[PDB]
Amino acid sequence: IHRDLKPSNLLIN
Amino acid sequence: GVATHGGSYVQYNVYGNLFEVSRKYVPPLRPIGRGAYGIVCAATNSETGEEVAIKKIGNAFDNIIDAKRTLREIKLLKHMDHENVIAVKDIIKPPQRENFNDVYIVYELMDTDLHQIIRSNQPLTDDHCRFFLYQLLRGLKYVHSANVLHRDLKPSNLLLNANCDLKLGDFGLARTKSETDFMTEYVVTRWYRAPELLLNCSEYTAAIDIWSVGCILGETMTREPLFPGKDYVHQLRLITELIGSPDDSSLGFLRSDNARRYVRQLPQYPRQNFAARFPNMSAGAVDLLEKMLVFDPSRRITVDEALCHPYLAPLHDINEEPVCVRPFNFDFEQPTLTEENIKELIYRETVKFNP
Ligand SMILES: Nc1ncnc2c1ncn2[C@@H]1O[C@H](COP(=O)(O)OP(=O)(O)NP(=O)(O)O)[C@@H](O)[C@H]1O
Ligand SMILES: [Mg+2]
Repeated sequence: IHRDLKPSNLLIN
Repeated sequence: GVATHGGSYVQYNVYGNLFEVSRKYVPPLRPIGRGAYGIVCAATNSETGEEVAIKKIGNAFDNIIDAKRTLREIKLLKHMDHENVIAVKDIIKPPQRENFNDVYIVYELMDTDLHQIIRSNQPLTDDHCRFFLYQLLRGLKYVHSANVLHRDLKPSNLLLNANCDLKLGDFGLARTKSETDFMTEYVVTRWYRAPELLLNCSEYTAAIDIWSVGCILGETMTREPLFPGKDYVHQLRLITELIGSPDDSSLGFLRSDNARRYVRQLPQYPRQNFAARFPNMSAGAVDLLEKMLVFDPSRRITVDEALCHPYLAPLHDINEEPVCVRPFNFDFEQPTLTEENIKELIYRETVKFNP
């Protein structure tokens, strides 16, 4: 994938 | 744990529910979800050093409808082989074929699901929505090419990892594009059903999945369900409060005057401008949402057209969007299907995993 749109990693409990 | 059946199985107590599983599955045991049919618990496979999700389906063979859903879940998921479809790792062999009541399906373990993420106290940017939607459509492209309609898409069936990888799960209500039948199994969520389903249409197409996709996309943008009807009449009304009351051409797919009068006894509403209702959001996203949430299914955008929508152009690549070259051909509607032979089939699938 392209750093132009890699979403940030999600917080999970 | 209490080992039983000679030590070959072990029972664990998980918040009162007894999991009886084969010995290689050990704690820590983490409850990670509960649906209408399965209670799901993470565990460790000690033979491979992996974490897994074990879903217990209690009383799976009590009637023919529950039996078939368990059979569809297993056969469809063993059929699919795709990055955006959840994989089955194991099906636990019952200790004795004579007393086979609970089915344990062992899945690959995911961190969470899209419902929990939508409700959580963190941002969902335009890139999250685009990335979730792309993978959802990508997996649906593959599923539909295998001649299967998922029929029950909702945020809590879209399994997610922290890196935002998404996997479709929960195929028990799926149909082949040939067995299209009127009966709609009880869900605890009518909120994602297309109007064809709400109005008991017996013929319907891949458009019902696209409707659910639009409900999901809209929920990722607003962080609220679009259409949380408290019953099925309220549900239709909330739909027409957003997109407007259907004109006569949009009602063409209905097959009775009864269903026709049902819809027209509702209060009539004008079709709202989607930009007005969803301001300060991505124009590509609103545009795509409006093309999915179309009352008339013959006028809804398809999965393939959605993958070529501008909103997804950053991610779209035909080289990375396989189809299923092996169509699904099992017929869950043979008249010689009973709870007892469905039990035998599933028992056979478990021996494929544990001879
Ligand atoms: N492989 C998995 N990894 C992580 N979480 C899972 C996994 N499978 C299911 N879950 C979670 O456990 C819950 C139950 O999943 P699901 O398979 O939908 O239950 P079900 O009763 O079989 N189907 P439904 O009645 O439609 O919810 C869901 O809310 C998921 O978030
Ligand atoms: Mg299921």
